[PDB]
Amino acid sequence: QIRIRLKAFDHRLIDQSTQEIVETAKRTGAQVRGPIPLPTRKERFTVLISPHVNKDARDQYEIRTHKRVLDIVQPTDKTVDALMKLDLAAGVEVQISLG
Amino acid sequence: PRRRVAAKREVLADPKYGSQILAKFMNHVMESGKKAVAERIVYGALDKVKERGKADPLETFEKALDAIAPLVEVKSRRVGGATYQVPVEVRPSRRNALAMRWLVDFARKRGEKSMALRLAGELLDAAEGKGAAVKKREDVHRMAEANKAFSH
Amino acid sequence: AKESMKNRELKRQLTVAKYAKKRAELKAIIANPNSSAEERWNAQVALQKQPRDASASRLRNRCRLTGRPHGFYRKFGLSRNKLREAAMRGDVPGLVKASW
Amino acid sequence: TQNYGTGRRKTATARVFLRPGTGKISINNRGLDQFFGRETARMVVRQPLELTETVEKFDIFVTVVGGGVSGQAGAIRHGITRALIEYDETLRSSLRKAGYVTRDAREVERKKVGLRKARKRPQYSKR
Amino acid sequence: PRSLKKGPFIDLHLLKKVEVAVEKNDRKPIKTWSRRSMILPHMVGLTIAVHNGRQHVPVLVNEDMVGHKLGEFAATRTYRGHA
Amino acid sequence: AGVNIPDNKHTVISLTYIYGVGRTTAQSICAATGVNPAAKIKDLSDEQIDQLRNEVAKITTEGDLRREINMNIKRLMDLGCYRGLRHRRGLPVRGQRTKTNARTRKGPRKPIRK
RNA sequence: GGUGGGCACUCUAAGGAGACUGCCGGUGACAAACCGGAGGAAGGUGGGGAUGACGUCAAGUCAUCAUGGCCCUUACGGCCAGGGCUACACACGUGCUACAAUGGUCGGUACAAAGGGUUGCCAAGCCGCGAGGUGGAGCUAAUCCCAUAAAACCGAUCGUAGUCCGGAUCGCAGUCUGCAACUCGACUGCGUGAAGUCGGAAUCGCUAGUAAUCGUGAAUCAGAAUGUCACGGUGAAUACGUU
Ligand SMILES: [Mg+2]
Ligand SMILES: [Mg+2]
Ligand SMILES: [Mg+2]
Ligand SMILES: [Mg+2]
Ligand SMILES: [Mg+2]
Ligand SMILES: [Mg+2]
Ligand SMILES: [Mg+2]
Ligand SMILES: [Mg+2]
Ligand SMILES: [Mg+2]
Ligand SMILES: [Mg+2]
Repeated sequence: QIRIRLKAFDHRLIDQSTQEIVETAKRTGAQVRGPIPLPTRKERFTVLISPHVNKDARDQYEIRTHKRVLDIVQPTDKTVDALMKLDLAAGVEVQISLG
Repeated sequence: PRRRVAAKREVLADPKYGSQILAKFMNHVMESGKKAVAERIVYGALDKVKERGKADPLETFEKALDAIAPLVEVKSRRVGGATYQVPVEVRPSRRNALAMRWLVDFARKRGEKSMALRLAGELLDAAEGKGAAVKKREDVHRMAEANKAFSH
Repeated sequence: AKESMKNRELKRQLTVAKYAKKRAELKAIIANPNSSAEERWNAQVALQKQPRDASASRLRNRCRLTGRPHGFYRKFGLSRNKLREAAMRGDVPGLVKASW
Repeated sequence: TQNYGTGRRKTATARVFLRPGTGKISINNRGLDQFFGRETARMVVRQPLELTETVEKFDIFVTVVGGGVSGQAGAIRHGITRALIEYDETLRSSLRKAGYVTRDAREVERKKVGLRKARKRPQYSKR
Repeated sequence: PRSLKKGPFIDLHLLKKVEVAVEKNDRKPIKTWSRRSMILPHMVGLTIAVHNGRQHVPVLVNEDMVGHKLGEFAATRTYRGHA
Repeated sequence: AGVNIPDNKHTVISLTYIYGVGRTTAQSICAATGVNPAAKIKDLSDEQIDQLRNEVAKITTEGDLRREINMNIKRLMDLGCYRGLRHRRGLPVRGQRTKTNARTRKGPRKPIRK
């Protein structure tokens, strides 16, 4: 009974990674629940833009962090342990727990 | 506004009495969003009115506003070299607003223990007209005859 | 942001980091209720032995490209007027303009 | 049996379950007056129920999350309206005339740069 | 003020220059720069020249200044007067 | 009746006036020496004024407190420490603003030259 | 929801539907469009944001950065101790707190949103009126911590008095970070208790979750916010009109 946690910055990569891992797990003979989405962390920054005194001239930037959870019921094939280089490619972080 | 597209919202949320003027008076006496404070103060005032006044307090209330509403109002217009004033008939909707505002602002200036019995005092005074709010109403009324010359 | 001043804050970084242990031990012994006034006082003396240029309070963090003492964002390492320049080019990962 | 409804108002979300009964009214397993302390909230909740003369025809079990007392009261009103219309689907026109099913879309406006409040501004001396 | 966990605070070289001093009676003011150091009743009667910004002002310690620091008896801002 | 005490007031409030007692120690005196805080000092029996006199004489009041604050003030002045000079000129001693807004320790505005 | 359990619901987050003057009536040069109605959660760019044309002010910045010139090279370049930027006869801008009874105290009491935390949050317990101290749990966090919202409501008291208002100032004694709280920190305990009775000429902000009022969080940061940015609770009055 393992659980997989996915961290990402943009949902475009995390959705693709979740679809890939779900399809691989269901194809290899495992039993998988429904991908669970967690509240996305939003970090807010506000910064002065002028090199000198203009206090009312701001710029607001945001960093979004997306959290996904998955579980494997009836662990029968640990093929996902040979696919990290493919499951995570550029900007998705994968944690596996309860091996 | 030049556009004249700004419509008005309708408020009618009388808790127990199921009236209309009562809620607008509630809003007038409400300060800084203290709606429940206004509830209890006005209801204590109305209880004092009911115990003092034999009849029901709502018709006493409307009779009191009947003796505070100004029929005509004076409004300064500058002819271009002199500071005049012009008497005009008050808008029918505006009469209730002036009545409520005057009654509240005059009940505020008594100086006794609380403004619940102040509101009761000027509610009974305005019920026939021995208060100060009626004094200001009649002064504003008589200013019209004082300036009837322009009128048009 | 004179380079001598950057050098003398970087050297402060090394001087602070290079002890990193005597401060902790001495202050822990001082804050320990049961250590006797002798170990209070010798620890005070020891703390006063080492150069003042060793504490974290003396350490004023600075932009890693310009060293501007003001306008810092410690989530990044850049200053106020380089974070925006890097962000508009897309170098900072997962940084956009926010409306909400 | 029973019917269900959901009412949202002023960041307040409420779930209502309607069953046969006489109107016991439970707010998170608590008395109605023990919850609504000296306010019109009871009357505003009872507005749509009494508009259709069904105060004693049903029993209600609700839960509320988020918001203030007025927001929760409005959420209860909206939710019980949506639950009641699920039972007697001929009174939708009556509620439309009464304007109870319509949700209140008003929401707190965010603060902006250069302003104290969402719309308040500093004093602006011109000299 | 400094918590009761730490009673005194004195510059260590100041402590050595005062403790060695008491072997003989008050004969010469002692030059000091650290305005922060506390003073106990064990240098009473000694004259200490504390740095002020441009000069070392000499002050003769007595027993009635145990609870006041070195800098309190030396003013750094002049303010001779507006007119 | 203490030292020029008022009447028609609750015990704690009446006791507060004796320059050395506020809300806390007045409450402590009221609770320790059995009296009703609600009861007005006018209706209190003579059995309690003596106890309150003992409590008042226990700690400090009036002349001794004035004398010790004045002794402290002159103690600060005569040495010549910075706080002593600060209290001498009447300027604030805690270290607040003197460029502006130091009014309660200067008096009225007292405009320039005349 | 503590447990077994469920995929009902709320919720969380991805993809879609929906609002387009679409339908009906009238006006309209049988046009554009306007004024109504039905339905609908939402109706007339639904609400808010990001988005700033050609140019103007030789507008601001050589001190964030880069750069043409000019300038010093035993100094206008470097290092270290203290001091000042927090000074003080006055004047002005922007704010916080009040001058009270729609209030100040006492008792128990119900409901938020948003966010930060492994060079970190720091629980339980115990010792202190108190700021705090020992303690070590849980947590890389919808899982543990910050963390008990407040105004609101009920009962008791004060009775309009410079006062059970108001807190400046000051005296004494303390907690905490910091090598070090004199210059020059923030809070805590006792005591003292000011001006202030709603403010002249003049002048400002705001059209609906708006004003007003109540609290919470983050950045910078060892410590230091009445400032900046951000989030919710309660919640109005007024607009006939364009001289
Ligand atoms: Mg350079
Ligand atoms: Mg620092
Ligand atoms: Mg919002
Ligand atoms: Mg708000
Ligand atoms: Mg002005
Ligand atoms: Mg319509
Ligand atoms: Mg110029
Ligand atoms: Mg220096
Ligand atoms: Mg300065
Ligand atoms: Mg008080």
